[PDB]
Amino acid sequence: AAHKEICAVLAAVTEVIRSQGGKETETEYFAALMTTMEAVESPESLAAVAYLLNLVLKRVPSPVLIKKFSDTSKAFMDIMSAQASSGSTSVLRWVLSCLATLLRKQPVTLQVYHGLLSFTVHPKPKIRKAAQHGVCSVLKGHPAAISTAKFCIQEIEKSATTTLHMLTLLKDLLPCFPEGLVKSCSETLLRVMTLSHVLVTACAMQAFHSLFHARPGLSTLSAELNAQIITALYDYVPSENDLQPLLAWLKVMEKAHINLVRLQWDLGLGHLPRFFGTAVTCLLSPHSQVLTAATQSLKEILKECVAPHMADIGSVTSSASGPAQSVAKMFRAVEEGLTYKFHAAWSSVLQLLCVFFEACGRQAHPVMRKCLQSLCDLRLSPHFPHTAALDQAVGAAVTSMGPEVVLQAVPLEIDGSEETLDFPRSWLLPVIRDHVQETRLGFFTTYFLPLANTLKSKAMDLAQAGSTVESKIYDTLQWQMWTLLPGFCTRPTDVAISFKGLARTLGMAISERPDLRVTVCQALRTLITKGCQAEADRAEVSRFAKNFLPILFNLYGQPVAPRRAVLETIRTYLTITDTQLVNSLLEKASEKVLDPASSDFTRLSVLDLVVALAPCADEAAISKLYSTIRPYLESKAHGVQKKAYRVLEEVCASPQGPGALFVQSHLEDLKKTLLDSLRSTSSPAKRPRLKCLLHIVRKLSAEHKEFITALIPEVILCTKEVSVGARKNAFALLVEMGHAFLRFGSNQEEALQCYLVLIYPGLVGAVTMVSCSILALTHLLFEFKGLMGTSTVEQLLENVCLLLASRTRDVVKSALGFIKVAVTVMDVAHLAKHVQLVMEAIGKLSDDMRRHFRMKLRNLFTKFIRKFGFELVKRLLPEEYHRVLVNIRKAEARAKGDSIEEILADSRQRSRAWLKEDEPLNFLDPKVAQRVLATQPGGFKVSADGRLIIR
Amino acid sequence: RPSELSRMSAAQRQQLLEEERTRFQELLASPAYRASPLVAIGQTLARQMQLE
Amino acid sequence: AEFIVGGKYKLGRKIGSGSFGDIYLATNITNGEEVAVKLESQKARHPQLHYESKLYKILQGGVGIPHIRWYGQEKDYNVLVMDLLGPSLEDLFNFCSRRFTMKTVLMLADQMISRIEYVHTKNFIHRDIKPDNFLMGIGRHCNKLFLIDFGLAKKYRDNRTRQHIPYREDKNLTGTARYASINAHLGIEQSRRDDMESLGYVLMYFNRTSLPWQGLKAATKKQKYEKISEKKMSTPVEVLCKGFPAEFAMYLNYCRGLRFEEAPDYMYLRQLFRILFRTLNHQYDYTFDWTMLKQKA
Amino acid sequence: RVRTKTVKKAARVIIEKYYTRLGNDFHTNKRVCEEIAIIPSKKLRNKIAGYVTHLMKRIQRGPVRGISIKLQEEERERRDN
RNA sequence: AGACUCUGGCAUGCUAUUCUUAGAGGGACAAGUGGCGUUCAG
Repeated sequence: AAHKEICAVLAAVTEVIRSQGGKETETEYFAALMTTMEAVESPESLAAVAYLLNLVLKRVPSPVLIKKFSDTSKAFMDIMSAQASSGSTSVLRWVLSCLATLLRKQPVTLQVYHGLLSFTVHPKPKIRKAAQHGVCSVLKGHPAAISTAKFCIQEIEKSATTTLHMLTLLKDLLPCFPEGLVKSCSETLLRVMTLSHVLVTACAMQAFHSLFHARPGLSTLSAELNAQIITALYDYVPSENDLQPLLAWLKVMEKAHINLVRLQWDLGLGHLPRFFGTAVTCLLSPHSQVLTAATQSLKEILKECVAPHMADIGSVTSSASGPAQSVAKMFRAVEEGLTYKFHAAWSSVLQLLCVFFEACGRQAHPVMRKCLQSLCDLRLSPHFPHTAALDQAVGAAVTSMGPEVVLQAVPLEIDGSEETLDFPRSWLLPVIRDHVQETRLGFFTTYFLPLANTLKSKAMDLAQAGSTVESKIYDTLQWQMWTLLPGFCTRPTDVAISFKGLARTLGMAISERPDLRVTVCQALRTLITKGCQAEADRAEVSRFAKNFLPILFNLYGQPVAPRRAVLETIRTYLTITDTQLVNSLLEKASEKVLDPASSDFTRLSVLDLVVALAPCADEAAISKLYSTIRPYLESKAHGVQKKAYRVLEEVCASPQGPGALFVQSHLEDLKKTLLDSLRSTSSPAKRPRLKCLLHIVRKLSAEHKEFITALIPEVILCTKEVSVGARKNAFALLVEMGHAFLRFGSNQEEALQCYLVLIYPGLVGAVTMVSCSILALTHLLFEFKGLMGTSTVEQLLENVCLLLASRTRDVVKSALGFIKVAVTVMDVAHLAKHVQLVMEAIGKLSDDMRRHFRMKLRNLFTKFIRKFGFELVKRLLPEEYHRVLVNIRKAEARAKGDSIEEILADSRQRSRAWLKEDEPLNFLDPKVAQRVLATQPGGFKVSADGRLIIR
Repeated sequence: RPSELSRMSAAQRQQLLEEERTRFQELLASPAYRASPLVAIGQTLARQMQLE
Repeated sequence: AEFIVGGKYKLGRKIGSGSFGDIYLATNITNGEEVAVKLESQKARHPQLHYESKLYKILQGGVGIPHIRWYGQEKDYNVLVMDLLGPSLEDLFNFCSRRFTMKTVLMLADQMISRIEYVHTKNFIHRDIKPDNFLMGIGRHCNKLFLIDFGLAKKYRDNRTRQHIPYREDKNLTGTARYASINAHLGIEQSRRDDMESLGYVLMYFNRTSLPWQGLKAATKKQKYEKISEKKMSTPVEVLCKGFPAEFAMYLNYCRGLRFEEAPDYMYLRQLFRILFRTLNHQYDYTFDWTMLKQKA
Repeated sequence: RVRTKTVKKAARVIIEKYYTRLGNDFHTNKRVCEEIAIIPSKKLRNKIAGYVTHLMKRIQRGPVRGISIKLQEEERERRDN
């Protein structure tokens, strides 16, 4: 009862009692309480003053401590000797703690440190733990490290349960030791590793983990010492499958290798192949946890210790000498880790090979090919579960190099005329499509142009030959290798010289080859989206853009086709081109629109081209186009007005450039035109127009309040427009006009009050515009939450209560939405004044309105029960609602890969293997793993016409 | 004159927009709606609903 | 609604603050009778409400003690709910524009003598006697005084072995120093003698309507209490009741000279008070100053 | 929007029956759903066409060996009758 | 925090028919794009 009090020693003694006499701190308290410390052994009085001394002693009387450190050392030392002769715990524990504080703050000091250190082996846990933590705080808060290291060495050599205790000391204190003492400590630690006791082994592996995890400097640990302790630690490797000490052995060897690489990288990479070979051998253990740990450790070493030095190492071949030869050796180890003897870790081995590819491939490709051929052979097994992982690995290797080196290693056997129909390496084309990102385009030209052309010719020739089965297969093939162009267009290294060889080919393939067009368009977009980083590349793209523009315009403007992908390609492709030919094509498109001999579909297509060309032109062409399009805002055709408003939105969309200059030059003209064309705007044309108004609200000057207050009713009636996009644009425009009035005055709250009283009268007139203004206030209440002033919100809420009595369902629904938003937003302390009125208006709603709007009333009652008492809501509702309430309360009681067959699916254990028995099974054959599997081998009513019946 | 805007014609949309714009202009030019806006709104709503 | 105590009492508004809690009003939802609420926080500096419950259930039956209604623990608090009572004596002191008459103070003196008789026959001391601590009844209890707030109460005698708490010096001033005793000021263990010395102090507070050490200011609380102490020894007994009957003076002299283990004759004090009451020719008609200003309105 | 069990079941069986005669876009799929299936509901016809279009845009991105062996298996079944 | 049933906007189309009709047939299926996504559900 009296420890939890604020006045107790728990809180206030730590704060205000340290200020002794008004100034913190004075040891005159301690200088007066020597008389209790001497010749008095009363329990619970020495312990309490020792507790207070320990608590107050941390508040830095440091020069006084340096002065009377001799007096304190003698006093607490005689206390130590007397209490050791007597044998108490609490007084001894807090005198250990306060001596620890004194030694942390500050010849005889070595004696005090020895006296503090000698009580670690004291058998009582409270004494031992306090002494250990005090020694750790003193050393980490050093000239005394040699003495305590020698003390730990002699204490180990003297001794069996205390061995674990100063091993805990070693675990907590190894980083703060000198190098020779670290060497002697590790020699003694391996001496106690000569014993077969398990707990000492686990604790001293934890000591190694704490030693290597802290990443010590050169003074604490040298590289030669790290290499020696790494070579010494190889002698234990407990058996194969112990999984408690093998985990620690792998972890400390990982940390030691990381520290060795951090000190001297070449020696660390030189010592890595032995550890990688032992890890690959340890991957044959039947335990899954050690397999995951070995995979994670080798992945960490590959990512942090192997990857960043490969620019220094360079390319490795079969005749490497330095660290490159070590990289080749540990690659040889991970390649040997792919044989038939594993057959259960192939998921982990393939994942680690995948990160190996990603880290290593660009310099390790000359030796990389045999592993690629072997893993290609592994997919030829009848039943493979790691097909997705194998495809990820092949994609990682392709991402490392590209298809040229891979096809040198594993060639495609679809080169022209084949005999059978079962392509064994057909997964390579999806892999190449999914994972080519850093290749050269010239290889794509010189390999995939003639091969795909010959396969397309063969497909067509077999199509006229009657065989419609093989022709479809070859057409799907040529489609698949024509989808590699977006992959090749990701980040090419020679797109400044190889794009000249594909311009006319891509033009004809987008002109008279529809079956590729979308992908071709995507390829163009993909290229642009990440390929115009350099300037010569963008110059080449413009130099062929001047030819590609008529082709794309004629493709989009033709009658019927993937017009929308062509339009997106045109949009980006015109954002990356020069302005003069944009002006020329804008003039030609204006000529085509103004030509009366054009059809309506052609006119709309050229208007879409005008929309695309509008933001990319200069200010004079934009002004001329705006003058041409300005009479079209009153056209009776909804499509023409929609395209006109889209043009006006697109020219106002650019925040900088000729569009912004045109807006600044023609703001008054645009304002009077948009105010004049407000009366004759069609329903689809509301959707872009608001956005255009949006684009002229963001940069509107202070002398424009009349324009906004004239636009307001249109924006509200568009918040209840038919189109969801128009409603979204109107809500965004209301928010943006609210933001625009936050810039015209000094007081934000008064400006928001003005904006609200400019939109308030909509609660007065017709029913649909009343619901319009309720929805507008509902949207605005969620955005400017406290800024209008909650009391005004309360008044608005009261008004909504009157609108809760409306006959029309739309007004009631909008009022319920406003009530939900108000409950969410404004404060519960101000809700509690207004719960009764709003929920009384809820209560006398109707029978029909209550029955129809049961979801919203249920959610509102749930929110009110969450925010207030359940008994209050029960008291103020009428009878029937109470039923729903208890259900709500019961509710609150209850609240506390790409194959055909896999896609067409009706949607200890992993170590199992199946042999197969043909020639006799030669286990020593390099191609034996193909015959060792990892998985188990092996409705409607048709009518008389034959058509199926679906119901 | 249906309340739902999705089922009713665009000419009547224009007529309703013009009528509500004129009503907004008249209510904004009214001296009663210059000193106590929300009080006048509450009185008008109370009158309109006691009519109903 | 927002909070229900006991399952059948609905809480109302605050009426005051106790020594170890806050005082609220509540209405019973079953029958409609009105009760008073003492609420305290379950984690605080003084968890003494269960001792208060024990002292209230000890003091039941006799006159001048409100009857116990309920006690319990409510989700962050401990709440003890009692019968409703009226204002304290200081509220009537404020309402009467700071003036008391001879008849009214002898009514109050007889009532507090009876209260002190009851509490020392129930083997407990108060140690925080003040006009705020004595409440007035309601309804037919409108002529009966009531004693509350056993928070600072303690045991002063044993039922079996007839032994007092042993005397020992240096006791902190638990109650208020406006009516604390000289023995309470020094640190002498408080007994019944200090209790009716505090009764004499509140009596002279009611008579003189002011204290010479009221509103005294010093360096700190301890210095204030000490200064009040030596100016209390510096004040003669007879000068405190100049122009007044000597009954109060020799009452103070009698209660000052009482020993520790003695048993005072309270019948003697009641006899002397009623002799003075009948020699000034008044009758027990219960017509108090607050009552007559209610009928005057 | 979510898709019911009968739509995906009928789509899977219609793939397994007539993958050969299908197309790649919503037009050809709704046409072959008109001329292959009875499908009295136009709503369910649009749903089945959309989901078989989703199946098409999923499955020609896979390896061609499975689709190829499906073609000669379907050709063998058709030639058998 | 309704994956229940039916269903509207547009037809210068068929039916006695571009302005009024009332039967049928179309049209919308998340169909297309870009990001986030277990790379598939969303």
